[PDB]
Amino acid sequence: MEAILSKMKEVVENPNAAVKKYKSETGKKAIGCFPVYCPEEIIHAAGMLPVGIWGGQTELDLAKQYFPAFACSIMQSCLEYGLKGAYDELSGVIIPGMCDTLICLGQNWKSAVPHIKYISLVHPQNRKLEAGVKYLISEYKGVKRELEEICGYEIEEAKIHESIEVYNEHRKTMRDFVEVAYKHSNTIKPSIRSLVIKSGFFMRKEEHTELVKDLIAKLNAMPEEVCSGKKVLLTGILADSKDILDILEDNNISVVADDLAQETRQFRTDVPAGDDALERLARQWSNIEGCSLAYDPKKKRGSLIVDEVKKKDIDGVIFCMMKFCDPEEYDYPLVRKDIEDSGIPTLYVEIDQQTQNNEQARTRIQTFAEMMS
Amino acid sequence: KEARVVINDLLAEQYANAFKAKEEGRPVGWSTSVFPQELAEVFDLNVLYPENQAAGVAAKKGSLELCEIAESKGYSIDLCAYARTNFGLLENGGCEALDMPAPDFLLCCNNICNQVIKWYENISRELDIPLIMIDTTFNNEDEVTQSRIDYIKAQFEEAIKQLEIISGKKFDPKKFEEVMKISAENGRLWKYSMSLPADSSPSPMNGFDLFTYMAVIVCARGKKETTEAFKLLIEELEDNMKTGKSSFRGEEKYRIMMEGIPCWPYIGYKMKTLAKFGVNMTGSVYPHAWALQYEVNDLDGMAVAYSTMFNNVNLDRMTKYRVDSLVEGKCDGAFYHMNRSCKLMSLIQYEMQRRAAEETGLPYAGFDGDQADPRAFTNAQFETRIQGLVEVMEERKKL
Ligand code: SF4
Ligand code: SF4
Ligand SMILES: [S]
Repeated sequence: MEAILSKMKEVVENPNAAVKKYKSETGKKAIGCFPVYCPEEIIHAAGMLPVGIWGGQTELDLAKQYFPAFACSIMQSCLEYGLKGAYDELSGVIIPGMCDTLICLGQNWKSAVPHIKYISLVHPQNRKLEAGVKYLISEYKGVKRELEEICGYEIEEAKIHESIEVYNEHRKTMRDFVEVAYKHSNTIKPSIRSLVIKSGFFMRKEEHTELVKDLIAKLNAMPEEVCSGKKVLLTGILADSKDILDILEDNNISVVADDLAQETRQFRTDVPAGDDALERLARQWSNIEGCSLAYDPKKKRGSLIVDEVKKKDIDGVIFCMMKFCDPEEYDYPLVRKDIEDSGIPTLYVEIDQQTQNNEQARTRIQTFAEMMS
Repeated sequence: KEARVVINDLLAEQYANAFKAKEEGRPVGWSTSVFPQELAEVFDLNVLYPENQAAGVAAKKGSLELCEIAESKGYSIDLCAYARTNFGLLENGGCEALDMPAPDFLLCCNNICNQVIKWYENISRELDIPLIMIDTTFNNEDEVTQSRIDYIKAQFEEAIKQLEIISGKKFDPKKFEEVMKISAENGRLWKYSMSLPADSSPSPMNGFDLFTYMAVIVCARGKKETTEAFKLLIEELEDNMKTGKSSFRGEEKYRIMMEGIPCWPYIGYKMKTLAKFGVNMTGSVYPHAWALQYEVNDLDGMAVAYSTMFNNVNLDRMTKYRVDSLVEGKCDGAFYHMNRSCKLMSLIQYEMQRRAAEETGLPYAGFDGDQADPRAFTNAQFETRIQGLVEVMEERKKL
């Protein structure tokens, strides 16, 4: 494992190094993808590197010129990084207007970081209407047009189809990983699970697929394991901070499934088949379910979480609530009730990328494990 | 026949009629404040407005109790206070100060903001009622893309389909054209009447008055009764302009633009404080919000009108709105409400006010608040903030 884990550790801890390495070896550019969903397949088809942007543990200073204190933590970090020039090796960024805060960030970005092209994209709420699909195809054609202005050459239809196949292969592999991690929950600690998944954001997907298929082979060689502690499912925007993952392990907790925007939300829904490449991508958005950013008057998110809990005999669900995330805040009461109505206990923990003190999560998770008996 | 009286009666009639429909088994809707009201008016449906009701209860100091009920259910205090008041209302089975019946269907348009999407998702799920969605995607380009126009028109068609089922009636193109003609004239009367302060020194009304009349254009934009109400208001305003009268009290020493909706739980105090310094709001962007102009039977133009409401256009255009309101308003300063509920307006306020100040050369100041949550506003701070703006504006008057 160590050869693989260490490789993934090097790209996650030195993202910028990985980017400068990619541009020099291929002579191609890199494009940043803000949360939650971007059509990475289009960037990949051009032979460029889609790099995931998910903020980071940073204090605020420069960002105070554009945002007041009550913008969500993750977008505060992204803006601060942009202003400090941490993203300057990118030839552009897609900032989808999935919420009020993402929309505002994009508008500020045009002034705050004028040297990095901002590519606009707004997914349709009415994503199951045929009209919604046709609209999203037009948005994707716009994204294609902008990327072609940046790289300097046309992006061929046949290439986008190839990229789509590459990505569906990756999604399948990641789902395979989830199952084998669940069957070896003692070896794959929470910090390990997160590393395997998050690593996909800083390298070509086909290259990450081979690394994970190598890890799956090695784990399957080992015998299945009986979890020695309690199992949980994590749900929210993200939970990748070193501190939070250390607390879980210290209380004998293993993560064996998630509904996190940064993790399983990315690969639980495949891109459908079809003759038209941009149409294929657009219909993927029709098919997303159980996400706070994906329109659904029936709010199936809670029921879907319950299903996963029962499939794997999970002992509890922890809401990893991003500080000041209004979409997740609207969801919380109804999703919590759906889960608790099925006899599954839940916990609320705040995720703040600007903190140097996670004692609340430490004592809450401590009490939650003891409550688990 | 007094305008303020006709207007108050009209507003109360909308609530009364909705309660009567409820009793008789006819469906009642709840709608966002800049939804394409024309569509439901074709079916003679009764539609109410959660934002209007929350502002009303807040002005009667009843919003805090409802917000606290919502927060006890697990809704974070970070969420818009209109949404929290409304969730409290549903949980409480209504309220005392300004009651309204629960909805049988929902009408949601995100041109004002995206929070209404999640807000209405929750109501739909918890009450098990149909949700009609008109998604006006944010305009980064200066103009509305053809793709946006086509998608909005397709959503007009889906809305009509669902409304036929809800109402048990068939869409009537003849009544539809009649509705478009009434709505167009009412939009014109709103923009005209509320723009009178701009080219009138002093202004014929206290600026805060605009937010009372706003309730009318929001909840009855397609009604002929609204036409007559605004014509009467116009007669009174023009009469003032000719006799140098106004509902504003004292000498109009300074003219300003206020950015944002008032803090309703403190509206009386804010009015007294500005007037004490001789300050009046004579420049505003809100006359443009409900103008909503389009030719009869032109669905393309109607889509463009709802898409380009000023909360849904790029930051360049948003800024131009404030700059033009200050200049055309003959203003001496700008005063900014950092509204804790409204993230869309708050998260671009810093850059927007810098640009507006650079272009107009006018001074500005601001204060913290909320349109419905009394915990977010501090009287003493509002007072010193406007006092500071006044000192700057007074020094600049000297030649
Ligand atoms: S979805 Fe939530 S966390 Fe993400 S940008 Fe919007 S408010 Fe922030
Ligand atoms: S106040 Fe702002 S956030 Fe609240 S509903 Fe109105 S527009 Fe949306
Ligand atoms: S996000």
